[PDB]
Amino acid sequence: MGHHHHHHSHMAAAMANNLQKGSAGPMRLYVGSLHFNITEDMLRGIFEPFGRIESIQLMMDSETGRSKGYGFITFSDSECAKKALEQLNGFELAGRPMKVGHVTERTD
Repeated sequence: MGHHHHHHSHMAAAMANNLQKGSAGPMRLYVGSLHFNITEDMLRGIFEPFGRIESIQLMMDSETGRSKGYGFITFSDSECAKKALEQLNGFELAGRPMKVGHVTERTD
């Protein structure tokens, strides 16, 4: 009935509470550069120098058993994940730029 759902407000609406009741802990990154040959271990080996990865979820064509090109990597430390994003976004690994975004920007 009630319970307002609205995130079309670009920022500010999320961080509104002066004490911040939740969030700020773990963080999940969106990495897109996996041209059918970049594995979980390769990504992790590049990202762990920053901190540590809890789980790596890659998007792959279960239809034929191949990598679609993008995956979500979950870090325990937000700041570390943000740092990995901030340095690796644009990095050429396999002769191709590394697209790393913080998942949500314009959801609603």
